[PDB]
Amino acid sequence: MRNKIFISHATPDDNDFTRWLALKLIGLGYEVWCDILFLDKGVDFWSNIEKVIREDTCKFLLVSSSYSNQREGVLKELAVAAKVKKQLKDDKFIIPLAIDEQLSYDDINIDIVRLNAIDFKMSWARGLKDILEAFEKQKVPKEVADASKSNLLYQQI
Amino acid sequence: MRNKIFISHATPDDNDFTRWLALKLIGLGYEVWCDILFLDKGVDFWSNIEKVIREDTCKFLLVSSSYSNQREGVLKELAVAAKVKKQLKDDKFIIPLAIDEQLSY
Amino acid sequence: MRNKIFISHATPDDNDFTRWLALKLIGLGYEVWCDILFLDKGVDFWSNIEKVIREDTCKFLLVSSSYSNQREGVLKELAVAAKVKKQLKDDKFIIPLAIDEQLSY
Amino acid sequence: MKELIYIEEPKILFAHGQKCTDARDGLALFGPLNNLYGIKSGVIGTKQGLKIFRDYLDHIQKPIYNSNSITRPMFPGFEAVFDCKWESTGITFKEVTNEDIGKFLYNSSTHKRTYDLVSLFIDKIISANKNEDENVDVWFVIVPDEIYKYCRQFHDQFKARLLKHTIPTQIFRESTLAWRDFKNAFGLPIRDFSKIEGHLAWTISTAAFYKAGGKPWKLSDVRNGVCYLGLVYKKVEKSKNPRNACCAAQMFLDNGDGTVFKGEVGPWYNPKNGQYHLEPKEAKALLSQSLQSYKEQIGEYPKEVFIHAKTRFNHQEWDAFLEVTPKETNLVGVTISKTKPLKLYKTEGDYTILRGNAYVVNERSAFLWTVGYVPKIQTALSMEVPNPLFIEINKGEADIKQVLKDILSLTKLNYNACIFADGEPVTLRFADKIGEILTASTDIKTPPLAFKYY
Repeated sequence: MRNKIFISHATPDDNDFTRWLALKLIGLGYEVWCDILFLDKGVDFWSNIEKVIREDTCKFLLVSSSYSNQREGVLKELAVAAKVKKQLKDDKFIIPLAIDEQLSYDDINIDIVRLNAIDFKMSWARGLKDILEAFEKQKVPKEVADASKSNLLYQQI
Repeated sequence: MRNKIFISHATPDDNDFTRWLALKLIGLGYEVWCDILFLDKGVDFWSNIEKVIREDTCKFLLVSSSYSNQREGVLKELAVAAKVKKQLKDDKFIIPLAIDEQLSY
Repeated sequence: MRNKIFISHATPDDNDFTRWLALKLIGLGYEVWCDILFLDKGVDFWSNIEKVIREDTCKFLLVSSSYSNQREGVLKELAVAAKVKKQLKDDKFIIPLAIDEQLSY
Repeated sequence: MKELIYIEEPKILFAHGQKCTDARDGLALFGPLNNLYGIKSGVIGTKQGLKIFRDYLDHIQKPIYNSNSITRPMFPGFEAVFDCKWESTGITFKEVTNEDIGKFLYNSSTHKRTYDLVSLFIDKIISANKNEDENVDVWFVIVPDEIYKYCRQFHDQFKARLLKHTIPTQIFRESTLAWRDFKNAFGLPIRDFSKIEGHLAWTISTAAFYKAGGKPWKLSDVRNGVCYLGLVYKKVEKSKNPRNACCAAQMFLDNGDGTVFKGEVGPWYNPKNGQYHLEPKEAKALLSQSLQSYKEQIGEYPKEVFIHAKTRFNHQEWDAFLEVTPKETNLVGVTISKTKPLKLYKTEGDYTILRGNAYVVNERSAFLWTVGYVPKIQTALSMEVPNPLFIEINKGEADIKQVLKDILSLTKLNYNACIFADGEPVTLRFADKIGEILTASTDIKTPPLAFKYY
């Protein structure tokens, strides 16, 4: 069963927000897959990345920003995400999160130019509440929340 | 069957009155639809609102103001609603609600 | 500077009309960008198509039909074209071309 | 050849019982102990000060960044951290005209200008507090750079003259909030915050959240039945004598369940200059008040009282302390100094000594590098070689290891700032703060005892 929330960002510029959000969602009982938790490195990930997108990822959160707009790895991720979304026929698969204020809504990339984004330009807590409400309305799988997991993950990594 | 009342407004200028009206109509038993509450996060929203207008909308409670007079999204919803009206030939389909005294008649 | 004429259609169903129109326009001295004439292929086009729309296109001809109405690629091109039209402040940017008889207004 | 024993860093407990080593990271990840619904702000100052406070309040709603996010973690935003609304829409402004400021500022006297300016400010605050319908939690007094420059005396008198009314107040300078535009005549910003801005937001937000009734964190590893008293001595310059010694104390117990930190005060006076010793009556009064304050909250007497200080007690006052305590409570007394310049250099020549190193001279003395190198943020707390605290057990019998552990734990609970740790235990620093405030106006009966008023 697909129970992993995938996060795609533009390393290294989007690390503060992604660390904050990933630890927040880990503390809220979700199972977040982003490349920054598995920063131990040493093993190739492209095959692993596509495998986790196609096999277990249930939601593809995309950090839309002035850096991740034209990043090649994020573009490949969006291509695979579009393919798996069409395979699953799920309209609510990819969720952009607008974070950069200087990224105008008229210069957004073609692959997310039509989807309804979640706005973090004003407040991170407002956007987080939007994310949580959207997830609970879309019945995203989750277990009981525990801040201990976020604590030990932050300590380990 | 059509049982949803669409509200089309300007965003975010007319959001307070839209929220008040939506909550009032929901509290009475009438199913409503506006981008404030019933829009999802990632839908291809233009297609979703077009489908809602063309498939389930029974009333189109437009909010007329000095802001939503020339708002492009409201105009597009208005055109789709006019097409739906001339499809079912119900003249009371579109209902404007005047709230701004600075918008002359 | 912008001189190309982007013809957006649904492939491979509107290929006869788009072929005829693209060849007619090329014979008339209009620089035309379309997918069917770039069928040499070899590289990804989504980023290329978005760049072409945002950079060099001067008219966005849209081939309306029962095929290219809800086609997702055509919709994405339409959304980008709307953004470019807002950017350029040109009201006459998108020029639809109704083709098929079974697609009512 | 000498040995250095290492004392490990303690943990400060954040929301839902999650231990951590940094306050900033724990707050940005877990949240504070208690939740406020919001902060209702009253602003005193000119119209320009109101505009500046409004724009800064709007600014700290968004995430802020430092240059290097390892030395100083970034600020997610006020609501993302504290789960509280502190907006510019809750502003209750009380306008103060510039001519009003000038008509007391442009006099010739030095004490009288400060007296009159503080008088006008506190009268406006008290009038707004007594007879306005709104409820204001913290009053934010924005001052221009034309008062505090020529009023030093302003801050101490300001905080002393609001004591009988108990209004939590925070003083700001217009250059602190508007550093970007408040450059010199040369155009150089004299208060460059461009590389620290996130840390400035952290400290300001933490202070504001504390003064409005919120507890941002606490101590997780401390034993029950023990109490600590930080005693400081201050000079009363405005008394009849040129100097009149006054003792002020800050109390720290745990609680029936956790984290009580109040401060038993009311300055105990010594008339003779240069004698930083409490007379037997003063010592009995102070110790009895402290013991009652502990007992009436816990219900039982403490199992240990740990009177910190900066000076050494003599036999008279220690005997007096021993008379006013029952036969179960073990009483210790430790004097902490900074007059032994043991600047322990490093043999690598790249960074300073690690924080937490102690040179234990004997069973009744030691050193402690409370300020040193902390690896979690890849930097030291100082710029030059730090000077360690020379901790000696002046009176009583106790374990020096426990003393060093307790001092290191007490180096954490600083609510006036959001940093990794302090340099001196918070009992001494906070007792110094409230003893400095209490002597600003020598007419005060039964002070509030709570730090948010100081």
